[PDB]
Amino acid sequence: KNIESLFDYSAGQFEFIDHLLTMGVGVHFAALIFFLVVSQFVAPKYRIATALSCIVMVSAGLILNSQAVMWTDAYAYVDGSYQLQDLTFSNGYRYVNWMATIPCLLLQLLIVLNLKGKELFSTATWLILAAWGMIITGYVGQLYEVDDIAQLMIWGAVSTAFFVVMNWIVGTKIFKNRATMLGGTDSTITKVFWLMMFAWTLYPIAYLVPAFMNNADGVVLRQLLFTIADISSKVIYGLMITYIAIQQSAAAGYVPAQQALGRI
Ligand SMILES: *C\C=C(C)/C=C/C=C(C)/C=C/C1=C(C)CCCC1(C)C
Ligand SMILES: CCCCCCCC/C=C\CCCCCCCC(=O)O
Ligand SMILES: CCCCCCCC/C=C\CCCCCCCC(=O)O
Ligand SMILES: [Cl-]
Ligand SMILES: [Cl-]
Repeated sequence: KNIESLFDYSAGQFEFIDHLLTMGVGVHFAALIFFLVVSQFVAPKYRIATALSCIVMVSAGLILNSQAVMWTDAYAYVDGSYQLQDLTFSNGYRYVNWMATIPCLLLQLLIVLNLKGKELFSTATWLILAAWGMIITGYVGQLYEVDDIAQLMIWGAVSTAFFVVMNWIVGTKIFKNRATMLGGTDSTITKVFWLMMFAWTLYPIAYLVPAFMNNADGVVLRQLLFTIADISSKVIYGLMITYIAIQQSAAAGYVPAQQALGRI
């Protein structure tokens, strides 16, 4: 049902996808340890933001590790190339977590934006329904990434509609709550928004490879496209969200944040 199952892979393509995925686990899980140790320097009101990154980290990494083992389970070197065996590989598992890490990333965004109470809950609900819409329509579309390209685009189209609306909610909330943010992070939060827009656009592009490059190299380009999109939407966005939390913590009087920031 997926383009990965259509081709045999050179040893170079197979080894490179395996190393991509394994490199991914390493980063997600090495970042994991960073978000853990620095959480003590984050004020109570922001510490959930760092913790959500830990959840994102382990959510992504467990998936990535699962994909790497499934990659090696599904193919074997036969007659000079890596060929599909009795198990299959697919990316659909990667949408399911997206269902999960995105609430979390939106939520740590909203926390450092100093949203609170009912506006936090009402904003989070709308975002999660809209991010969820993007993901699930997108997921139905790549189900047809072999059998029905026309239904690829239409679902991709529907998902893309959801995408635009979420980034409208996210954008509106950043620029209206820019003013509440402490220690100069009002300048920082706008870079975050643009960082997010870059790596979140990488995924549709990845989604569309079967339509414009339906061959084994396009299978590689996806997994490459996925790796950058993830490193940036999870790991780098995490780190940036964390610097904001610590900086606002220091500006709010949290002495462990003032000391950690001063230590460097
Ligand atoms: C792991 C974290 C994040 C933020 C991943 C996000 C994924 C997307 C923004 C992908 C969206 C899609 C679009 C807009 C249209 C086709 C279907 C996709 C799911 C690939
Ligand atoms: C900031 C995002 C970081 C992404 C790091 C991804 C690592 C990949 C680096 C470049 C790969 C270039 C090597 C070419 C692959 C050879 C493909 C083949 O064997 O046919
Ligand atoms: C298993 C994969 C092989 C590579 C091993 C993992 C290497 C991890 C590489 C560097 C991690 C960089 C992520 C940032 C760590 C937090 C500290 C910081 O940069 O602020
Ligand atoms: Cl506090
Ligand atoms: Cl994830």
